[PDB]
Amino acid sequence: TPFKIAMVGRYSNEKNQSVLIKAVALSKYKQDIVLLLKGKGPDEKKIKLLAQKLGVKAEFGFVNSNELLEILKTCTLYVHAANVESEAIACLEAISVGIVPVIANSPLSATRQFALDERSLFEPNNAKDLSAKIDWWLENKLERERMQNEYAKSALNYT
Repeated sequence: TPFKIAMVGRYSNEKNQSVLIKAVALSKYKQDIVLLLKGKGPDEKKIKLLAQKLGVKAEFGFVNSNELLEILKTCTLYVHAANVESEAIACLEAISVGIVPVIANSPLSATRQFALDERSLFEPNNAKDLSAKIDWWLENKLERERMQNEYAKSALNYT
């Protein structure tokens, strides 16, 4: 599978892994995407089953601060789907190493500040919008690579 897309964080209603699972189910490139949904929490079984039901490729399990770096090495995109108002440690670490994010434009969520432009934002819970945003990045390797470097620079500034 060529495109790995990560979301790291608690499996919870607040983090909304489900919108990302549905976005991949809706993607023009569904077959070419694997979601790396890393964490622990009350929704673990629900989202495992959702990915199976929808035919979405996903890899679960938990990662500590060290192991996340290894995973990010391999990622094509990072998605922070959270509505509330959530820790975004992994999102900041993703952009720091030069991975383009797509982040929920939650007006309560401070994480949306990391987006450099609208191509890296999606409307909260809007699975079709997230799907379109992901597909655009997958279609645009050259611009994705350019933006990776812009993200690494912006992340440094934030830290």
